[PDB]
Amino acid sequence: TTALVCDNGSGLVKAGFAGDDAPRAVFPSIVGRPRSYVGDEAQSKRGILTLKYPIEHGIITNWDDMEKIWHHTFYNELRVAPEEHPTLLTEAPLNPKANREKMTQIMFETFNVPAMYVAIQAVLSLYASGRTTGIVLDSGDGVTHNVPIYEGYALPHAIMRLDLAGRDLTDYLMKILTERGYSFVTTAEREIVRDIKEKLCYVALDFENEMATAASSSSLEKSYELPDGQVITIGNERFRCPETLFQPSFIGMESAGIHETTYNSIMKCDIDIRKDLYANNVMSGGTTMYPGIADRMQKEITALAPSTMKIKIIAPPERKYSVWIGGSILASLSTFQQMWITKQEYDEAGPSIVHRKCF
Amino acid sequence: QKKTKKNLKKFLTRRPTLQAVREKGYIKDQVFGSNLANLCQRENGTVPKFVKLCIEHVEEHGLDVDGIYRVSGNLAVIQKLRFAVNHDEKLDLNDSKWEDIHVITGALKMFFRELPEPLFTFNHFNDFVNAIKQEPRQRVTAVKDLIRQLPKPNQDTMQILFRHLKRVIENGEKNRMTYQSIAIVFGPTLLKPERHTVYQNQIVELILLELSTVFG
Ligand SMILES: Nc1ncnc2c1ncn2[C@@H]1O[C@H](COP(=O)(O)OP(=O)(O)OP(=O)(O)O)[C@@H](O)[C@H]1O
Ligand SMILES: C/C1=C/C(=O)O[C@@H]2C[C@@H](CC[C@H](C)/C=C\CC1)O[C@@](O)([C@@H]1CSC(=O)N1)C2
Ligand SMILES: [Mg+2]
Repeated sequence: TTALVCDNGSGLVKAGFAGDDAPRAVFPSIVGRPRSYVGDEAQSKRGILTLKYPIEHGIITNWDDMEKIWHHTFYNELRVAPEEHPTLLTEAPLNPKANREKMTQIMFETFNVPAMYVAIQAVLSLYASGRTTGIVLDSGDGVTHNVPIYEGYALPHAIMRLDLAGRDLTDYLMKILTERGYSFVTTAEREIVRDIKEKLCYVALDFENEMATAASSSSLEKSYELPDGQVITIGNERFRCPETLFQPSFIGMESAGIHETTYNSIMKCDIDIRKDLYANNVMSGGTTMYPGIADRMQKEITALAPSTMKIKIIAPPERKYSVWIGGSILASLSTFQQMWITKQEYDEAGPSIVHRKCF
Repeated sequence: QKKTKKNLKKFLTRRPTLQAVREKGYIKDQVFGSNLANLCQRENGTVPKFVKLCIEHVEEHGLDVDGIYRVSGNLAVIQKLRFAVNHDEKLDLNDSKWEDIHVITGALKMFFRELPEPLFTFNHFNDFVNAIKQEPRQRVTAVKDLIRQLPKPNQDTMQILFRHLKRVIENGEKNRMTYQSIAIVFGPTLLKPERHTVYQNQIVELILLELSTVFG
């Protein structure tokens, strides 16, 4: 009757029921096996277990642990029977065919779902913003994508992929905080820095001008108190860390910044739809939550685009769960009813039916 | 939220088909997942350039690695390799971004897996299974003649791939690979039915075994 929606990210799992405005469960995507627990229960016993990320840069790389993530999602987080709910899942652009088949095989043979479907994460974000055509900047914990879309179709030749994302920004913030005598190295210390990054970091409109104001400013430096009661302070690192997204050389990468990969992706599309892409820049993902990233993107793209082009960045406040919200909307529509891969279809075709039904 | 659900409701039933969007020229084939003959044409060749790169890299750095083409590489790094290849960027397979040799072999095995049609073509699958079921004294002849009937991209790519795998087996003392373990790897991927696995592995074994006479 009611369908499940599950967005499996490199860092967080967002799952819930179709028709809801927000995911019911948001837990970390980790599995711990003894030297088996998952999610938050695995981090509590991080000494008894060796923790593994089953998703790396948006790609499932450990199917044994990934199967445990879904089992927990169904019975422990949502507390439902998978054999009673159609399940909508998400995937990265250009996901390897074998991965799409293994996901379909597991959902049907292991969890016995009556129906399933897999959609592209960036497409579900575009849908949530009331659009079916545009270019999506999807930036999460493990990977960043620039996905131009036409009529729900991701344009594969123009999709840009960057290994830089939220987790890499946390690692860079750990590095530049050594300039203040802070030594964050271990995994438990990295979660402190990610919290500081989420709370105090922001994107500067003009990075070089923001650097000249840092010493003169009276409001740049903020305080943060660690779990043990010690108080640390952070200054210009608040925007030098998310500056890596625009100047990836800050971490030794040769790639271009997300503003250039957006422009490079638009130029690889047909000239007839570039104007529609320039005017529908949708941002989704936790790493797009930095204050000011929308204005900075608006400025950087205008400097690259022709002077005559109209440019609009769409950064909704709920864009941390845009992928899931779009999936919740999609799986609840009546006109979506005939698009599911039913259980009766899978038992005849097998996993390879995913390539014809999910597009 | 009400206006977006209504428009999505109608968009799902009026959304254009995938072929219509490809008629407009908005969806273009890349290196992975694209037709083999179209890819070789666009590159003015008969062997995909990425296929030749992997083979030359593996024959120079991985011929002694134990369990090559059997040990799996990291899927996320391979996915990064797919984008680097699909964009025709400056690429050196010996750089440290690609980690180890198994990423290269894994990307090579994936290229053939992602092909829309198998390397041995769909319309010749039945003939290949029937040729391997024949009496053993007539098998090699039947397999060779079916290969000579394939299009030139499939013929050329088959020879470069099999001659490479032959040298891999000839160093089996160092890499512990044999005709059977290699055929178990490439059997299901090189031969698919449009719609058995034991005959597919047998076809690759025979070609690797009588490489000289089959490609004469
Ligand atoms: N307010 C914020 N400002 C900056 N970064 C944030 C904020 N909130 C969350 N993040 C970052 O976003 C990341 C989580 O985002 P999300 O859950 O969308 O990623 P994911 O979907 O698991 O990853 P992927 O899409 O790569 O698989 C974390 O790395 C976190 O540091
Ligand atoms: C509160 C919370 C936030 C988060 O999104 O965290 C997710 C999931 C997490 C998994 C391990 C962590 C120790 C367990 C729970 C953290 C979950 O890894 C991340 O923190 C990674 C590691 S550092 C970073 O910035 N991202 C992302
Ligand atoms: Mg995500």
